[PDB]
Amino acid sequence: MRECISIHVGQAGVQIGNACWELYCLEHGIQPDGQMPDSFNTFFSETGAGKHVPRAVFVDLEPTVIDEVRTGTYRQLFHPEQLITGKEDAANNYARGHYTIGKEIIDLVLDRIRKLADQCTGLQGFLVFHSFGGGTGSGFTSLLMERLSVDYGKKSKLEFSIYPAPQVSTAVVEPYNSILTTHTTLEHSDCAFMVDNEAIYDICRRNLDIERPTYTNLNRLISQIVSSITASLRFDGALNVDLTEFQTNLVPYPRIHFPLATYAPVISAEKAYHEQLSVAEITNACFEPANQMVKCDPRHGKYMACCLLYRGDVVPKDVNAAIATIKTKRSIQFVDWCPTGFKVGINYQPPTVVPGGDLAKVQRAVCMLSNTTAIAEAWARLDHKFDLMYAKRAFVHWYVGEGMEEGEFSEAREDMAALEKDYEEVGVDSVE
Amino acid sequence: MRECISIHVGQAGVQIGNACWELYCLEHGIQPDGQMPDSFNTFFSETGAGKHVPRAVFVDLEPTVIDEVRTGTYRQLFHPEQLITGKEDAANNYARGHYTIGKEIIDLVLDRIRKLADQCTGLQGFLVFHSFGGGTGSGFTSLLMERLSVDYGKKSKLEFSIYPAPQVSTAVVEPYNSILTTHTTLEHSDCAFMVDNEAIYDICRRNLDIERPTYTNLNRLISQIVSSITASLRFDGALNVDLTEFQTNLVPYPRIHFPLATYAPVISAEKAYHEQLSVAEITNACFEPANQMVKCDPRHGKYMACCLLYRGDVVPKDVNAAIATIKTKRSIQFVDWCPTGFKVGINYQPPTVVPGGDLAKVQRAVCMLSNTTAIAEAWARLDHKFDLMYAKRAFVHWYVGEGMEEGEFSEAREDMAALEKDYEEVGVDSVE
Amino acid sequence: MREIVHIQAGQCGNQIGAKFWEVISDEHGIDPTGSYHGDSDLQLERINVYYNEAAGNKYVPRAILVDLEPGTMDSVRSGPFGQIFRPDNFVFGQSGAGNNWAKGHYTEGAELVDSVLDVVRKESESCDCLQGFQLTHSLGGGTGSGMGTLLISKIREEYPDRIMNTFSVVPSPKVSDTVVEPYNATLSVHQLVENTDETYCIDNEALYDICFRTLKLTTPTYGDLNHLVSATMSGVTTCLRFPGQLNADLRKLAVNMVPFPRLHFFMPGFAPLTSRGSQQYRALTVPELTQQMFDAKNMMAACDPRHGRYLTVAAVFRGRMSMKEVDEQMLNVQNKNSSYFVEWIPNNVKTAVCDIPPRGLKMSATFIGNSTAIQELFKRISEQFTAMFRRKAFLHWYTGEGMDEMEFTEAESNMNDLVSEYQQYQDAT
Amino acid sequence: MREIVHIQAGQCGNQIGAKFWEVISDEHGIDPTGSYHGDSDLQLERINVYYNEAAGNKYVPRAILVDLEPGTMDSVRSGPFGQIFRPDNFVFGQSGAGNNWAKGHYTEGAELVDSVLDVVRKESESCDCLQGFQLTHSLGGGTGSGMGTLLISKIREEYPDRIMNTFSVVPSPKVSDTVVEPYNATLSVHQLVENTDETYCIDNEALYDICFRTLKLTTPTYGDLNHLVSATMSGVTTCLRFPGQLNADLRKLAVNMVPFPRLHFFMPGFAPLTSRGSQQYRALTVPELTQQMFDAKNMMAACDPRHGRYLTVAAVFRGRMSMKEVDEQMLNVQNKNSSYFVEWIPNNVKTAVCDIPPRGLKMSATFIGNSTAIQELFKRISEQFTAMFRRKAFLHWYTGEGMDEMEFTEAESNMNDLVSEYQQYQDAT
Ligand SMILES: Nc1nc2c(ncn2[C@@H]2O[C@H](COP(=O)(O)OP(=O)(O)OP(=O)(O)O)[C@@H](O)[C@H]2O)c(=O)[nH]1
Ligand SMILES: Nc1nc2c(ncn2[C@@H]2O[C@H](COP(=O)(O)OP(=O)(O)OP(=O)(O)O)[C@@H](O)[C@H]2O)c(=O)[nH]1
Ligand SMILES: Nc1nc2c(ncn2[C@@H]2O[C@H](COP(=O)(O)OP(=O)(O)OP(O)(O)=S)[C@@H](O)[C@H]2O)c(=O)[nH]1
Ligand SMILES: Nc1nc2c(ncn2[C@@H]2O[C@H](COP(=O)(O)OP(=O)(O)OP(O)(O)=S)[C@@H](O)[C@H]2O)c(=O)[nH]1
Ligand SMILES: [Mg+2]
Ligand SMILES: [Mg+2]
Repeated sequence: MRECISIHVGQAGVQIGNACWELYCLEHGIQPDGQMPDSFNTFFSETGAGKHVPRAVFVDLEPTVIDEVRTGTYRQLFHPEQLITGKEDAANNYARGHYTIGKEIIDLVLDRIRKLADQCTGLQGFLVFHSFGGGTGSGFTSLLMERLSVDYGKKSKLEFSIYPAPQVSTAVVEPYNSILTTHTTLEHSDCAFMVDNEAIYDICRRNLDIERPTYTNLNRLISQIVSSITASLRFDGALNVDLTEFQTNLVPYPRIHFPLATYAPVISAEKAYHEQLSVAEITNACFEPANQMVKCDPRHGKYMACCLLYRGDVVPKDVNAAIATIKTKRSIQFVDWCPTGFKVGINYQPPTVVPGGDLAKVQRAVCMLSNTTAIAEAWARLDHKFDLMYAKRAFVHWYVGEGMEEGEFSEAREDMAALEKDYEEVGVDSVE
Repeated sequence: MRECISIHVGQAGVQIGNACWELYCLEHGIQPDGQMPDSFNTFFSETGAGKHVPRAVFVDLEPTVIDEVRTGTYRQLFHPEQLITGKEDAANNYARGHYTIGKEIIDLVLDRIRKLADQCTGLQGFLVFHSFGGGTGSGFTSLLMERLSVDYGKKSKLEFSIYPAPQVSTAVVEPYNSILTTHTTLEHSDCAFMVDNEAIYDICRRNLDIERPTYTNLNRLISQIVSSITASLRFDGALNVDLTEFQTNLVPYPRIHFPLATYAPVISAEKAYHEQLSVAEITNACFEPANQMVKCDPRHGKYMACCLLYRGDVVPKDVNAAIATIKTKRSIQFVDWCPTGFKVGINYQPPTVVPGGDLAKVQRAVCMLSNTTAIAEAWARLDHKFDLMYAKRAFVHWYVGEGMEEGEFSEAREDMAALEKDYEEVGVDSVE
Repeated sequence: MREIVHIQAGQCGNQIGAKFWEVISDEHGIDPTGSYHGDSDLQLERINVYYNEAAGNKYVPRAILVDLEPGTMDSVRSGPFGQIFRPDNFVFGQSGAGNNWAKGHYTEGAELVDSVLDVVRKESESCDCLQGFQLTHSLGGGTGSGMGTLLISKIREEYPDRIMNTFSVVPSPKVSDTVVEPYNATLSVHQLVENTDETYCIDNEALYDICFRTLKLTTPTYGDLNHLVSATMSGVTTCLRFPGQLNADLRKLAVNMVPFPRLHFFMPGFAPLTSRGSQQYRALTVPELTQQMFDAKNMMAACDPRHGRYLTVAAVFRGRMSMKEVDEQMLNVQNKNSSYFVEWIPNNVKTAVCDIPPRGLKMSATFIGNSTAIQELFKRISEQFTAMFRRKAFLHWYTGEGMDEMEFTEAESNMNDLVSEYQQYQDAT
Repeated sequence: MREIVHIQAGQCGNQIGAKFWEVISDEHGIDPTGSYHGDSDLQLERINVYYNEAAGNKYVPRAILVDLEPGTMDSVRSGPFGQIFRPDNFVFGQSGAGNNWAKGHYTEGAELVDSVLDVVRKESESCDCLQGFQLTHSLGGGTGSGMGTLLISKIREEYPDRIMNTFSVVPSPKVSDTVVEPYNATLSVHQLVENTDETYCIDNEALYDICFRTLKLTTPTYGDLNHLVSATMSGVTTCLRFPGQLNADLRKLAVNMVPFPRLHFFMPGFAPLTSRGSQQYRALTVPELTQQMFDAKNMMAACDPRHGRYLTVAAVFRGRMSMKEVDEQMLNVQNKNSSYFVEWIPNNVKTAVCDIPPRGLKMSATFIGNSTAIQELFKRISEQFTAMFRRKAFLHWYTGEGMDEMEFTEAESNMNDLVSEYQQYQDAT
């Protein structure tokens, strides 16, 4: 009944999607051909005779990444019309994504979404997977959001976005893409879950004992977090928190819609036996800065809201106890205008693990979504990066050549300045 | 109707309690599960149907000693809520017992006592079992007594307190503990029955022919004396004495409330049947220094008051005769202000013997509670011990660290000096 | 003869409700299919208060199940006892309320309320002599809080002369279960003060304490908590459902427990709650029950009665026992703890006694206390509300649904006034 | 119930520690995997004192292994019982200390200390009621000495109310192991005097003597030597870990044995000590054990108790034995050897008995003597320090790491003051 439509944009979005749909299949006992020898139904539609199809769209502006899906292990899982490719990519250029190349497929993408949505009886909303840095992930995504807002409007929209790192850069133009897409998508997105590749790599090396983590591993990890978010919809639970609830809980002001995601426990096979894993113990692990999936320091920020989603062999009293002790903890400060900081979800189903996966199978897990003033730092960094290049007009000609106007750059920048100030203002404590 | 509540504090108190409740059960035919296939009622309450529960509280600041009771033979005999334990012991430190650690459970202990007391229709008062030397037995007990005095007051309080031996000892700081607890408890207790391990060991070796007596044996011996004290309440007798009466008889001045206990005959089956144990014979045995349970010499002091509690096959005339001859006896000198020095109790029930016990089964026994100026010696010794260590401030930092103040030491010492002088004054005969 | 209409709203409301139903059917000897397999004619005599008799010797709860979400409903349906309910009495939406009072009261809830109301009216019209309505829900979510208040408003308007009572799970001191719970509770309270006859304040924190400390459950489950609540609920209707010596019902209790209309917030209690090891050592007789009932540790509201005064107290005893003894016990507590009872209501302890004990037991006791200490809870909520509202935190979630700041403000004001009222009577001589 | 945290610093610390752990495992019926395969319920009753219970019937030492170099750690990991430890509880550096206190305390150690501390804190928080910490280390090296002292300082700062005890491997008078060991010891002692609650002094010279002369071992190995230490350690905690008649613990011992804060340096001792042949020709009884305990050849510190006075002596007996007899023996030794006991502390002997004997034995005894004779060692150290420092030999190795002469000087002064204090109490009447 409570359908969820997933949209995977560009390489990051598609590859993450691969990992997510792989996991979903394992969790619901769906084979790679769509068959199984009732809960699945929020993510899989049902056709004809014992075949089940993901409620998803995969889009990329070049064919290579999606071609892998078509030719791969899960070729029979997706219907061909839900795998959409253009001919030429956005070449790390927001303008090409948003205008020049994106405007050629946007109608198509939306048409297919409409068809998907027409077979839903109780649409909860959308999960949009992309990156900040790519021309498609940045430019196309903003365009897509705009259209979605027009055709649906009041349906919860969620973005799992690979926020660029401080040190671990990939392209040179990442800051431009990040800034523009944030500016253009801001008024159209309800909640966005930031993730940082550096942090996940670190986690993999320290907590999973993995010498050389691959993008695959990162994707797998992300899939777990996503699964925890939607488990309350896909399974039965003692206390349930849904997609709408998150936005209500975690967003105190419309602009401040960027909670950070944390998962626990992420351990190896050897480290499963020598460690007990109570609810308090994993919650504490989550709430400690070293296990965070964005390269930021909460000790230097303030918490505005926490949502804790527990899963498996979990007891509500125990969670309450755990939270109580965390409340006392001096190193965790919450904003002074918020006496109530926790939304808590508890679900019966343990996290299911992919055969041959890097994570050990545990009786209890937890996914925290927490909104923090520490994000301000990242924004400041990004703005600084933008300023350095823009002062010289470095790369600007490309954007203008693809139909962007220079004034829009300055506009994006000023909007981000305003955003930065908004965070700062929120930070300070109540007078009188 | 005439209920008596027993409180067992610390290792000594608890272990002795084990021996006492074992004995009571055998005496009343109560099995280790609380069942029996009306006299019991002063010591046991009755619950549901065919179950009898001790009117008792066991307290220690560490779990180990009480855990033995919980896991032991009489696990089902005691109600779980009457077994009270903390986490950390008082570490032979009065301060920890009275303040730092004791303040954590005192309220709880008292609350349970109140519940016990509310189920009594004719509460006589209390039996308190503890030691002078331990941090719990000294510090906790003093605290507890203070509270009792406030919340009940005129209801009687009786103490079986384990005095440290002259030559033998257990702790280094025993003198400190002994002195402080005596000081703090003095004005709050009505009567305190001293018993000394060295003396009992000697008795065991000489009279019972035991090469190597265990604490168990000592405890058993103590349990006999306690039974004799309570037999007047638990059975019918010719001439009866109840707990209030003792204090009136034994204590001539408020501060001089330290009698001593002596039990006889203590013999083995090897040496029981080459005797016939007449009243005169056992009385004489009792009144000789070799059978005493305090390492003190009455020959060097004076008697102030005796209470003799006879039990079993006894004839009042015979008792009178026995006492008369003891009155004449040169080795028994009584204070000048006391023309009549014996309260006599006579009970029909013989002392029944514990299966596997060291004592032989006899037709009669006697328990003397006798009050003597000879105890002054012990006090003098203890004072001397205190002064030796205090002159150097040895160990003092421990006590101060737990919130005790130096001035309180000197206060305790001076109070004891006064006590010593009081005994001396009492000793001398009246002018004209 | 004396029909009650039962309503369950939201996840909490429905989970507690199911347990309650299970308890009640067990009491009356009804199995999961609705058939009577009991032993005494006493179990059927007053069946009609909670069950309608259908064709072929089956019994069906006079129960309405309501939620904006379909999952919990489905779970209930799939549970043991799920099949006892009338399928047409499940009224569920598709959207949910997203923990938003506005959505529950004005938007999603608004679009569903008429459908509920239609069923409710039908149920009322079936019944010969409607006693009234009991609503089970939380104040902290969106449906229980917003939708629940709406339901209360409408039902009250329709049936102003029938009794409207609620079993409300109130947000707790230590943990925050949600972020916007203060808003949801505050709004709810404003309606409840105007439109209910009596409100039973159940707090999960207190329940946890009871389970861990008194029941000696190291690892309580929500089910266990729900069970306690259900037992308490059962306690309140026992005198209406069975023969007794001194017989109470819902109206009489209200009359005794409510000296002024606005002050109708009860702290409920249940005795005897005991551990498995600890059961055989204590004798469960009236004195024990009495001792259990009148203390802070056994109250299901997060407030110490010793921080205020008891305005009125109703004790409802079940089992074969001496009335005289009961009365003596009641007298004793009043006399000895004189300072904890407000002195301008003489003999402020009311008694009811029903001969039928709960299952497995020889006797039990259920407690309803109206204490001025509950004001502390309200104050906490007010403070929390203010802290957030002064910075307009989360406000656009509610204003987006058509709500204005004025409504919030008024709600706050009303809450404050109630607290002041409570204080005044606490202090009065 | 009274959890102890175990810490191992440097090569010696880790080698001793491993052996100790092995000994404990055997005692509590724990195999190399961490599973319980014992028989008596007493083995698991107080298992939580040294072990954390992991998921699926495993038990893991509450142990931290710390070293500035990885070789010893590696060996431990590959050793018998290496797999029982939590992998995350091995915290090792890459550099090494080069037998330099400076490097351990200020440089390399400084770089590693936070990682240790983090683990330690976690371990502490695991425990319901932390009794305290035991540190196993040498004074003569760089890591155990410098890093260990630093760790102690931090732990004390964090948890000043929990007791810190140390099993300290001290430099022998006859044969110096390493060239700068006087400096390393002296510095270490400066920290230890202010930051530890009790310090067990062990010298390998004593151990060797015991092994050759008493145990009749022609060719002792370091493992064998370490076994003695392990036995002492286990003996010290036996009253905390098992039921007994008179139950000592770490606090009680400290109270009995430390009359003045700084004077907490013990000479540990153990009995019985018997060869394979020589055991059968003499019966193990209490008096014999006592006799074995009270002489110079059986002390684990190379100092003659006949050259000083005992301030305090604690004896802890394990096995079924008669209290009376024990007491008599204790009295007897005091009486007959009056001149070796300080006159201003009457009853200077503390007695404890635990009913659970060590494995293979019917009875045993562990001895803790606080003797003014330990001053000899300190004097020797001072002398050796002086001999080097007056010529500033090796000084640039320490000053090169940021240390200054002033620090050294103050350390020396402190040590001398302690010696003086010891002398004063030795000579007091
Ligand atoms: N977490 C994660 N990040 C990825 C993955 N692949 C790429 N990225 C990140 O995505 C950003 C690059 O954007 P892409 O998604 O490759 O670019 P695109 O969306 O295909 O856009 P164009 O190629 O410019 O059309 C960088 O920050 C990469 O680190 C992946 O599998 N997992
Ligand atoms: N007669 C007898 N004396 C005992 C027994 N157990 C301990 N003692 C004596 O009691 C004194 C020691 O005090 P304990 O009761 O062990 O100490 P505690 O009350 O547990 O206090 P802490 O352990 O310091 O908290 C010594 O004089 C022991 O000889 C026993 O079973 N019988
Ligand atoms: N006793 C009990 N309390 C619950 C349960 N579930 C939630 N609560 C309590 O109820 C409050 C939120 O309840 P919830 O069940 O989410 O209300 P809801 O109205 O169903 O939520 P919604 O449908 O509007 S989103 C919290 O204070 C929480 O502690 C339950 O199963 N039992
Ligand atoms: N009892 C015992 N003593 C040892 C052992 N190994 C070394 N020692 C003693 O410890 C001292 C030196 O130990 P060492 O291991 O060098 O300390 P360290 O801190 O690890 O040395 P470093 O890393 O700074 S160079 C010497 O006095 C030596 O006699 C052992 O296995 N058992
Ligand atoms: Mg690409
Ligand atoms: Mg003790």
